[PDB]
Amino acid sequence: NKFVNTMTQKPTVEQLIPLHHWDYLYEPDAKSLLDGLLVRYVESQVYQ
Amino acid sequence: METVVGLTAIAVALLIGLGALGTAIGFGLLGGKFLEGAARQPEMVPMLQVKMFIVAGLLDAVTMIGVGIALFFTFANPFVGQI
Repeated sequence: NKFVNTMTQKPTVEQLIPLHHWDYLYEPDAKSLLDGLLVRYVESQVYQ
Repeated sequence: METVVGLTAIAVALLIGLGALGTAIGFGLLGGKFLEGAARQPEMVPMLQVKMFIVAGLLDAVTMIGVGIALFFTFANPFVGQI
């Protein structure tokens, strides 16, 4: 349920898994970083 | 003075040869780092190319002194006058 207002709870379904001038200085390999961040992203959305 | 002449050809070959060897390796190292930065940040290329020319002046400085001395020894040999 999503909080539309204090008098209205809305039932919802949200998709989880299927989702320019500079570059980052990656210390570990970029795959390890992207693989680790995507797990934190989905867990955070489920918690919210 | 038959020993001095011809032996100065070895001196000019070492002056130009060691200079060419160092300058060709030096620009391989400097140039490799320029392309490495350019391929990751194409926005910085106008600035980095100017930084490359500042280093190029210092990199070749002593090589150009060696080349000048080698040409001098080839056309106006100073050792022959010393008998």
